[PDB]
Parts: sequence; structure tokens; C-alpha cells
Amino acid sequence: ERFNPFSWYEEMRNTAPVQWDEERQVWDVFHYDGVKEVLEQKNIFSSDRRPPQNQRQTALGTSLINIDPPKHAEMRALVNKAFTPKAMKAWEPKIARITNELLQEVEHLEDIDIVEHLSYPLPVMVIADILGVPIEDQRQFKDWSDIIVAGPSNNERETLEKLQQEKMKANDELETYFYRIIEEKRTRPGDDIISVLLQAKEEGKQLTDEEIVGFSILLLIAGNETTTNLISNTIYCLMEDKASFERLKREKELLPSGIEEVLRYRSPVQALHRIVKEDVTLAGKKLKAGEHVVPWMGSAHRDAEYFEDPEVFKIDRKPNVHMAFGRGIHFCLGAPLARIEAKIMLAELIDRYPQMDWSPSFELKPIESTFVYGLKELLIRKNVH
Ligand code: HEM
Repeated sequence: ERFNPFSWYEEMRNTAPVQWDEERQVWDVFHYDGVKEVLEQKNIFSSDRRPPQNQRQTALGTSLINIDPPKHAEMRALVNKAFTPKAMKAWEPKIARITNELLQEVEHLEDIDIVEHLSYPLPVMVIADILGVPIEDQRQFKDWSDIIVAGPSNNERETLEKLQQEKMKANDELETYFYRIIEEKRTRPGDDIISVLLQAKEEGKQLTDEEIVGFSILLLIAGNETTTNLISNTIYCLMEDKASFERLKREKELLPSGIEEVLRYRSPVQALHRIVKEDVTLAGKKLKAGEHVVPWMGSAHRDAEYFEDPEVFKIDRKPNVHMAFGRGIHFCLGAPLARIEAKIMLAELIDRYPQMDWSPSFELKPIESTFVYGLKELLIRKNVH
């Protein structure tokens, strides 16, 4: 089964936590301390993925996640200015408003898809609003986003060509859309991320307009699918372990902790990419500059040295030092937003439909990916009828 890569991770942690894969041409790292070192050692393991000159120079390609220090620190210090607990005080009620708008549109249905009707849309709508995208543009904004992260319908040759073109169209349309917004918010600010990024300064430096376009597009990519899966996956866990659901209803203040345990147990992001910057040894393995490394946080999260009874879902787990948000200088700067978006949507669902259970029409349909762990649909019956 493809909703279970954890058997394979165990087999690999127990034989060769660091191993070369000859087909994929990468060093896999399955063991907690190894994943930890790959992400912490910025200077050994590089996040530089900027496209060569002969490839398309997208604003995303040189955005925060694809660069190293010293530039990464300059850029990080600036975008961090828009992700403070102070901005969150304004984001929360927008997120509750959107959560209730979405539940209201399916109030009339006994069975609902957690993915299509609630978790897929919620991040897209939130991030539009907090970016400063006006309401009159938000349907076109959802369309662009559906397209830039879509997969192909079938494996036919023409439909793959079509997708590849419509994605480049969307990236370049989005970029022009964002370039306009930046000018509009240049002379008429507002309380939105873009306006904040425009006014930010650090040691007398500022973000260019390209950098801001790139980071905006980045937030779309980084925060949409992942947050969707954190919610879907959390429902899935509670429907699997009814005991934990029942306990969660009786102790509401456990929810943040049970979300953290979904982050550990069914991590939206199973792995990352790094490139070796200098020869290094790792669990006795000689890694040579230029070779590619894939730390699997999903496996690290099942290492008993750091998580007792790792194969058990424990909504009160303590300690729970997952790296679902990475670790080190590239640590997810949206983790606070992902956490409250999951919390608000999931609290409301639990409050309204405590007898919730699998739709008898349910199907296990996992995303066809190894780096991304989540469901295409998650059919649920409310049992309020
Ligand atoms: C459950 C939800 C999420 C998960 C599991 C997740 C996962 C991650 C991980 C693992 C990293 C480290 C990447 C690396 O080192 O290559 C990362 C970075 C990042 N994330 Fe998140 N993410 C989530 C939600 C979000 C949201 C909601 C946003 C923004 C709205 C966001 C924006 C970013 C950005 C901009 C970075 C790059 C930071 C840097 O390279 O300095 N993510 N994310």
C-alpha cells in the first residue's frame, strides 16, 4: 500500500540508514540524527537550486528556499518581518470567517469530501486575503493556484504537454499580476503581507520587486498543499483511532498537541533535497561534494530513540521533536499559520459533528508522491441526519 511508506523506512533504518541509490543518484538518510545533521549543516549541505543561465529564470527559482547564505539571511530577515505574532492577531478571525463560510456551503450535505470542500480551499483563500489580493480577483487567484499545483489527468503524451504549458502560463500571469499589486500597494498601502514587505528594511537593505513576487509565489507553493494535507491527515488519524477522537472531544485543549502528532506521524512533507557542498562523512559513509542527498523526515519521525513507541499515535505525545517544518535556517516560516489554520478548521469540525465517521462510500486515494504524503479525497459522514 502507498499510504504506508513507513514499513520501507523501518527496513532501511534497520539496515542502512545512509545509503546510495544508483537509479535516483541520491544519498538517502533515514535515521533521525542523520536527517537532523543534513538540515542543520547549512554550510555542508546546500539549498542552492537556482536555475542555470540556459534555463528559465523564474522569480521562484531564486526565492528564499532555493538560496544559501549569506543572501538567504538577508532575505530571511526581511520576510520574517511579515510573520510575527502581531500579524497573526489579525489573521485568526479571517481564518475563522473563511472556515465558517466553507462549512456553510456544504451544510446541506450529509457526506462531504474533507479535501475538496474544506482543506483544499481554505489555505488558498487565506493566503489570498493575507497577501492583499482584492476580493474581485480571488476567484482568478484560485484558478491560477489550482493549475500551478495540478497533476496530469492521464499519462497520454498530449495531456502532459498541455499541463506543462498551462503551468508556465500561470507562473507568468501570476508574476505579472503580482507585479501590478506591488505597484498598486506602492502608492496605496494596506494591511497585507505585500505592503509590509515593501516597507521592510534590514541594515539599510530592501527586497526588490522581483524578490517579493518570488516569495509571494513561494508562499502559494509552500503553504497550500501542505496545509491541506495536515488537515486531511489529521481527520484520517482520528477516524482510524476512534479512542483518540473520543479523548480529544473530552479534552479540547489537546488539539494543538494532536496536530503536532499528525505532523510527526503523517507528515505532509516526507523528504527534502540537499546538495553536498564539501566532502563529508555520515553514519560512516563517504559523501563527496556535488552528490545529492535526500533526508527523509518521515523516517526520522519513526526513530524510537526520539519517539517512544513510534508506531503509536498518541495525541498527548511529549516530547515530540518532529522536523515536519524542517530544521535550521530554512525552518518553515509559515508553521504558525499552518498550525492555526489546521486548529481552527479542525476544532469547528469536531465541535459540529462529534459523531463524524468514515463515509460508507470512502476510498483510500493517496496522492501519488513520495515526498508529499496526503490524500486526494477523504469522504466523511457527519451523522447529524
Ligand atoms: C503543515 C504545513 C507545512 C509544512 C509541513 C511545511 C513544510 C516546510 C518545510 C519542511 C520547510 C523546509 C524546507 C527546506 O529546508 O527545504 C518549509 C519551508 C518554508 N515554508 Fe513551510 N510548510 C507548511 C506550511 C507553510 C505555509 C502555510 C507557508 C506560508 C504561508 C509556508 C512557507 C514556507 C517558506 C517560505 C519556506 C522557506 C523558508 C526558507 O527556505 O528560508 N509553509 N516548509
